[PDB]
Amino acid sequence: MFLISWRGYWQELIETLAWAHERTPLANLIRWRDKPVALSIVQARLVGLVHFSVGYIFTYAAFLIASTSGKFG
Amino acid sequence: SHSVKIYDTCIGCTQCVRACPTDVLEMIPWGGCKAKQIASAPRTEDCVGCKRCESACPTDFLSVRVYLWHETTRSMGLAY
Amino acid sequence: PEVKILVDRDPIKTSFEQWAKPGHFSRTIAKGPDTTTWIWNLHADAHDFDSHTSDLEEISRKVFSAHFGQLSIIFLWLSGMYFHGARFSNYEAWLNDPTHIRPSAQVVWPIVGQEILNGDVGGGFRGIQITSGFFQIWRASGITSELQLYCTAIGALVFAALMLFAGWFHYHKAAPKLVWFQDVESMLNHHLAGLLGLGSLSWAGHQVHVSLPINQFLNAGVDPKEIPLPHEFILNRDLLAQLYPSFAEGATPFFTLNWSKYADFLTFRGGLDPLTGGLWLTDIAHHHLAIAILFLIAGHMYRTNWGIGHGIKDILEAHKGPFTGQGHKGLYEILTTSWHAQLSINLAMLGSLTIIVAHHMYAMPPYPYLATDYGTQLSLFTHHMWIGGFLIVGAAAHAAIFMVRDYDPTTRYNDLLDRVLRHRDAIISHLNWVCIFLGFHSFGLYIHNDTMSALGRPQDMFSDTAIQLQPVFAQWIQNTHALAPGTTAPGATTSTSLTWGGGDLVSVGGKVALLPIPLGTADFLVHHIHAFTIHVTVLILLKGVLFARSSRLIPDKANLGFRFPCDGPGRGGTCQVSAWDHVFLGLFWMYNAISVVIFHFSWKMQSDVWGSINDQGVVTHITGGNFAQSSITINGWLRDFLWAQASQVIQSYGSSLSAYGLFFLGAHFVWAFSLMFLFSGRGYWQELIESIVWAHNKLKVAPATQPRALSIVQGRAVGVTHYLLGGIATTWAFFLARIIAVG
Amino acid sequence: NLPSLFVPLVGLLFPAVAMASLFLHVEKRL
Amino acid sequence: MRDLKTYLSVAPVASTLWFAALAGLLIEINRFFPDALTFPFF
Amino acid sequence: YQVVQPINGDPFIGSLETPVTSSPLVAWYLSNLPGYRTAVNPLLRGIEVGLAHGFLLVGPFVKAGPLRNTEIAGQAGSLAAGGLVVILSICLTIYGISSFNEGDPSTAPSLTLTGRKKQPDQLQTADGWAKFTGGFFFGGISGVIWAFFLLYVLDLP
Amino acid sequence: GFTPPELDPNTPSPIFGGSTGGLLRKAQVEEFYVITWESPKEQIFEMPTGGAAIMREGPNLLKLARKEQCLALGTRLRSKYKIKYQFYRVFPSGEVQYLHPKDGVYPEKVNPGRQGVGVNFRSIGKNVSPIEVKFTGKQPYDL
Amino acid sequence: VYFDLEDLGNTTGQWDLYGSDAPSPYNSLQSKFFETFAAPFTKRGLLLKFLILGGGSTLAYFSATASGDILPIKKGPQLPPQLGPRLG
Ligand code: CLA
Ligand code: CLA
Ligand code: CLA
Ligand code: CLA
Ligand code: CLA
Ligand code: CLA
Ligand SMILES: CC1=C(C/C=C(\C)CCC[C@H](C)CCC[C@H](C)CCCC(C)C)C(=O)c2ccccc2C1=O
Ligand SMILES: CC1=C(C/C=C(\C)CCC[C@H](C)CCC[C@H](C)CCCC(C)C)C(=O)c2ccccc2C1=O
Repeated sequence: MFLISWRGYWQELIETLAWAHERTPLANLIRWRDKPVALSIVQARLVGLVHFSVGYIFTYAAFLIASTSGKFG
Repeated sequence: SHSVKIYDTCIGCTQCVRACPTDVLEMIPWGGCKAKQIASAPRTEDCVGCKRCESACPTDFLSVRVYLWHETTRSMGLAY
Repeated sequence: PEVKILVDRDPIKTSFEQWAKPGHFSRTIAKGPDTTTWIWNLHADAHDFDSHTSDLEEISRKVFSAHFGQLSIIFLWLSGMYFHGARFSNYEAWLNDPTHIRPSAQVVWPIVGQEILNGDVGGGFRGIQITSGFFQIWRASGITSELQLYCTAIGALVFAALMLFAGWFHYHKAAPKLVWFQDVESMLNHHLAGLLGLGSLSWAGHQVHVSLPINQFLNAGVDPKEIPLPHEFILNRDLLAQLYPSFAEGATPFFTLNWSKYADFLTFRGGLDPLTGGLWLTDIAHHHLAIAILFLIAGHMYRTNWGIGHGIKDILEAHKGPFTGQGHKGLYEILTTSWHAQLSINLAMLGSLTIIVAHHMYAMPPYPYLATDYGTQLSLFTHHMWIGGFLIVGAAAHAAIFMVRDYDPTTRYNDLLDRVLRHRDAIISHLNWVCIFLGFHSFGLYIHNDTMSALGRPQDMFSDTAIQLQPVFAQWIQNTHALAPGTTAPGATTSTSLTWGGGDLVSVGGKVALLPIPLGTADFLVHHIHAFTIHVTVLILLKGVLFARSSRLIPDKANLGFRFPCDGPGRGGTCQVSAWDHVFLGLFWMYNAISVVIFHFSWKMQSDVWGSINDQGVVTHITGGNFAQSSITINGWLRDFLWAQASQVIQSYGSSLSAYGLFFLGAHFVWAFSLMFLFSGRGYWQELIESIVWAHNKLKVAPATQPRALSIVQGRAVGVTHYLLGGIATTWAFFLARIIAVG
Repeated sequence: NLPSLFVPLVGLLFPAVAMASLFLHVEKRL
Repeated sequence: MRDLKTYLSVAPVASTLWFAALAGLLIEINRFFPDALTFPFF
Repeated sequence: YQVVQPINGDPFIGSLETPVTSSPLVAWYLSNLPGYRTAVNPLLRGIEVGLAHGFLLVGPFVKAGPLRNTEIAGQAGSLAAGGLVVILSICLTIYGISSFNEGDPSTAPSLTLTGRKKQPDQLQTADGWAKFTGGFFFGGISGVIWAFFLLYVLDLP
Repeated sequence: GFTPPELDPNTPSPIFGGSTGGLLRKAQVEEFYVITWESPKEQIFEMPTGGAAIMREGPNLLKLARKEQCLALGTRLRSKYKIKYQFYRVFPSGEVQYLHPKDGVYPEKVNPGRQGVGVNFRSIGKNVSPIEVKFTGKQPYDL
Repeated sequence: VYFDLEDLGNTTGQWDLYGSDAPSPYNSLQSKFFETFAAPFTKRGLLLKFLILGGGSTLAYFSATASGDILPIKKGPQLPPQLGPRLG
């Protein structure tokens, strides 16, 4: 996701969501202290690389240990 | 706010100002080129950092530069 | 206002002069390349006619002739299929023994070792098994000899020549006037009554005179060479009368309204013929007749030159209400002006149609010996799903191109469109919410089941044996269909489809054709997955259309065009704001949705439908009814579907199916190859190319057409194209090896 | 016995306290 | 005529002709000298 | 005649008026919910909100929980609803601590839809928010207790 | 010498049914913008936010959420129609700040009362290396 | 008028759309009941401490005193321990 989708898509989407929150009764009693925005360009490269890497390592670790230890040999 | 600078390689074709979607740039008088005008960035607090001006510059290398810097409501283009 | 034939003579001169000027259509591209980017633009803009010229008449003429080119190619392709059926097929041997012989219409040359792909398909024939379905069509059409296939291939080739000729003729000689194209009432009247009506009627004719009798002799075990020729049934009516006695009347019951006497060969039985496993040909001929009448009637709705009938503009304008303002006022002007608008609606409806076809052909197998040929059925369903999904994403793309290019409220205004644009934020925000809710309450249930099953708590899962989520509504529906014949359809002998009605399992050659399809918690969860994926695709595409003009982030977005990479790193970063990039993003989700759909089809059909049947009637399904207990968990999809059913394609080496193993691995390769383009960006590549260019100038071998990295947009397009090709072809090889081996 | 004390301590109480506290520090205005 | 030879000189067409010839050649060579992991003539 | 109009007549404030938004039934009902009682002490509105919600939360925890099929403790699964009242009350508390300082006035609107000056809701004050949080906690624990007190003669216990 | 025209309230606004694209809480507590223009007639124009509105004959006033929306609409008014526009920033205190055209002359036309800002009198390649401004607050382009 | 540099709350739509502004429908004695009983919880810092420490110790209590008839993790294994692939 973070590697293929880029920012502007999410920024416009979040604008529609800000409109939604301000125009919803009971919920607009609650206000955000920090303006919700889409992640930065570089930030998305980092976040997506981190998911890619965590999934990489954890997948291969599960297969390695299960396939060896399951046989122990 | 983003920093925006002009360099004396500017030939005063006015295209950076024409391209700017927030009116950051102006043409001021100058004696260094034939067009007798050079660009200027007196309103960078409205600069959103889209670099349309840089896309518009014919000078090699560029004579406008947008150095994306500290973000603000205006620089993030927020209507909320 | 008097509809008439309108053309102009010799608008464009037939010459090779512009064949030799690449990019002649574009004033910029025609100047030739200064950089390699030129070469790509020449191909990306070739069919973008309304970018070449602003004259609607020229654009319409290009569109028309181009359609002729397409039809020429289609006729050449059909000529190929029939010719290969006559010259390189085992279709006669199969025609004798359909439940055993495998259909094969392609033979490979023995050059490099590839002759192994000519496998044993039966009938003393070595070749590649075909999953298109042409054998069941040709049998359903009464075709017996290879000679008839030859004649059809020759006719198809002739029509390819005629269509091509008409394209050249109506672009270069007699090119219709713009008013001719805009005569919408005439066009709809002729496509409803003339094309669809007379086509369906003609086909009903062939079926009652050729298909029905020849299929009677085939079903009665007669040898195909001994079957009378199709025209002998037209000449001596005693052949038909022996088969179908009603033909002794001489169509007098038709004029005397004694039509019930034709209940012999025109029937409403429904269900399946238990010998062939396909729909009753009597029901099908009767069907084409009824359809013919309906369309022939529908083709008189619109007024042309004789005052009777409807103007479509009148109908539109009358339809408005307290919520929608003046709505529909202006749509006749838009739909007779914008090609992209028409292409948008037609892509939407044609793709949706293709998907409906995909369902109806499996649940009501229309050709003989089609249901039991699982390779052909899986191939057909999967194929038409892909066509449909692609076409729909196209509909989004051209709705967006309309919004950017042809939308103008100061000239061609519409109230409905303006109001939609006036609450686009509400629409997209609500669609967003529904997508999140559906994600959680469809896929999150799977994650719930995986976590409970891993923790040793299968009673805490969502299952038919734990926490049941029964599709009560769908179950009630298929029950109502099961009860329909004799009650709410007294003319219907059996159920509308064997998926509804209990019992009446149909088996051919020991293999099942259709039986009642069960529905349970597994089917519930999967169906909400389909809802979810469709809603997210709609979100991306509709959001692309409604904010193509402008948004709070970019007020002047329409001035940047339909297809542009971004408006720069500012405003936080604006990559992929273009409607094009919304089509790009929506293609991935169409791939996701359709992938899960066809996996659901294969899994469910092999688990609960297809299989072999005993002489005493014990059915063994290809997989052990493991859909209900194994699909309710992601691990079950990984293990009991992917890992299990991929054994054929990874074991295909050394057999005639090894090509599917090679395509399995190669499609994996191009899919992973796409990730290079999708994860990177052209600045890196252009810098690297700077070093490579240095190396070439060192040896005096730098080219004049300066090498450039792909554009940002082209990077995306290449990326999504290889992603889609790799994934789809991977599932292709997987499916075909699997179902050809175990089916 | 001790895991029944420290597993909820560092898996529930500690994350709640740390998230609330960091939330306050992060939303503060001087 | 001159324009048609020009069109036939364009990059994709010259490429199909060139590689089609090359393919026929390599196919026929593998037809008269099939398999072959080595240059056997030494 | 048209059903949709701009919000409060101003067509450049980003919203619309529909039967969903501005309707006598809707306007009355929303106006009669505790959150929208701007002149009432926020503590009482918090009492009502907590009573309703705390009462509601008991159902799903008990019927869907892990001890649901052990009726001996499944009924007592209401402790979980109590804990969620605790967590939500923490969220409220830190929301107010983060949002409102000691001496700041209300951030609620001080105008009505018709333009007349209004007195702003004290809910949007540090003290008013603290009172609404205490009321939501009290009413929430109390509502959980009240729902748990009824185990009897209900088609879904 | 140029005197900015003061923002005149009671100036009419275009005919428009309302949209979800308009102002939000940002306009109440932070800032919003106002663009005024003179129209020769009643025209239909595309709103930078919603769909279509009717420009009124005479003075038009239009409150928008961002400066870029004012400049976009004004660009179009000057292009499609031939209309002079001005726009201002408006703070929640009621204070108004005239923004554009700053001189009464459009900024792409050189006007002599204009002072240089951010102008560096050197080629861009003569900027120093980061190491030469390290630990100083400066950036090599600030010189 | 919809634009007034004097009143921007009206100009920028800063209204209470559904705020009632009516007086209390809650009768007293009920009000004084909840006002005197929920009063200790109306100090936000104190309430935060009471919730973190109260809920934390509550959690520690139900976790330390849990029974194997509720949690399989306290009940422990009830089967003879199996044997590893090659090892114990
Ligand atoms: C038979 C001779 C002939 C001649 C000499 C011309 C000459 C011309 N045509 Mg015409 N035309 C013809 C036949 C011909 N046409 C036919 C048969 C059709 C019906 C399709 C048309 C319809 C037509 C249209 C709609 C247009 C022209 C245009 C033009 C002019 C532009 C130059 C050009 O077309 O380059 C083109 C060179 C090509 C090689 C085109 C090849 C396209 C083929 C059909 C695609 C084949 C599909 C392929 C198999 C896909 C598989 C790919 C796979 C291997 C990967 C040019 C003077 C254009 C024009 O007016 O210019 C402004 C214009 O828009 N023609
Ligand atoms: C720093 C390495 C380390 C790691 C990764 C773990 C990991 C784990 N411990 Mg252990 N522990 C450690 C050190 C560590 N421990 C030390 C030095 C002591 C004191 C001798 C303990 C004493 C301890 C007890 C009594 C128990 C655990 C338990 C556990 C398990 C459950 C987590 C828990 O209850 O919180 C951990 C509890 C602690 C008291 C750890 C804090 C001890 C020192 C002071 C760490 C410093 C913490 C500091 C405030 C924050 C620094 C952040 C980080 C770098 C440590 C878990 C797998 C529980 C268990 O076995 O469940 C089955 C359990 O009952 N730990
Ligand atoms: C890593 C720490 C951690 C710990 C210690 C627990 C502990 C527990 N979880 Mg949780 N969980 C965690 C992480 C954790 N979880 C995370 C990260 C997720 C997100 C994926 C979940 C999502 C999850 C779900 C969906 C569920 C659980 C459930 C449970 C309970 C199942 C055992 C049981 O039936 O007990 C006894 C069962 C009871 C109902 C007793 C209630 C316990 C009382 C109310 C404790 C009082 C709480 C305290 C006052 C407030 C806590 C906050 C505090 C810091 C102030 C158990 C006490 C189940 C559950 O709670 O049932 C509703 C269940 O439904 N967990
Ligand atoms: C009963 C009269 C009739 C019939 C049968 C058709 C049939 C067709 N039209 Mg046409 N059309 C008609 C009248 C008719 N049209 C009228 C009155 C108008 C408005 C003036 C249009 C304007 C129109 C446009 C703008 C287009 C079509 C297109 C198509 C094709 C759509 C694709 C398809 O279904 O392929 C199925 C294929 C077949 C059924 C094979 C049979 C086709 C035969 C050879 C043609 C028979 C009808 C033909 C008009 C007879 C005239 C020939 C004579 C003048 C020499 C299709 C063959 C598209 C097209 O041109 O594609 C190239 C398209 O772009 N039609
Ligand atoms: C009958 C349906 C139809 C019609 C007539 C059109 C017509 C048009 N489209 Mg549309 N579109 C459609 C369906 C259709 N499209 C579908 C189904 C999709 C979903 C993918 C789209 C999505 C879409 C987008 C996103 C865009 C268009 C664009 C265009 C315009 C430019 C066409 C062009 O010159 O490209 C030239 C054609 C090519 C360069 C061919 C590319 C080769 C493809 C990518 C690979 C095919 C792989 C092959 C089948 C398998 C492997 C074989 C290989 C190994 C040899 C044109 C008017 C473009 C535009 O700018 O609009 C103005 C544009 O951006 N369309
Ligand atoms: C497996 C990879 C993956 C995942 C998980 C997602 C997830 C999502 N995508 Mg994405 N996407 C992907 C791949 C993926 N995408 C890729 C490769 C692309 C490039 C083409 C995109 C491009 C894309 C677009 C363009 C869009 C999305 C959208 C969405 C959201 C749909 C709404 C939804 O379902 O909400 C629910 C969330 C889920 C179903 C995820 C799983 C939830 C888990 C099971 C719940 C666990 C909660 C638990 C308590 C965690 C707490 C633990 C604690 C320690 C914190 C969703 C969150 C759409 C959107 O914005 O939303 C409307 C949108 O428009 N995606
Ligand atoms: C999904 C997506 C978003 C939307 C995602 C957003 C806005 C992030 C939302 C995060 C929510 C708040 C949950 C995050 C939960 C984290 C797992 C918790 C981490 C927090 C601490 C541990 C640091 C982008 O903004 C974006 C921008 C540029 C390129 C691609 C993308 C992109 O793909
Ligand atoms: C790899 C990659 C490239 C480099 C890829 C390029 C430049 C593709 C072009 C390579 C082909 C092979 C050049 C064509 C050469 C001619 C066809 C001549 C060939 C000579 C004969 C063999 C025909 C990008 O330019 C790029 C741009 C934006 C995002 C991602 C990427 C990206 O991932």
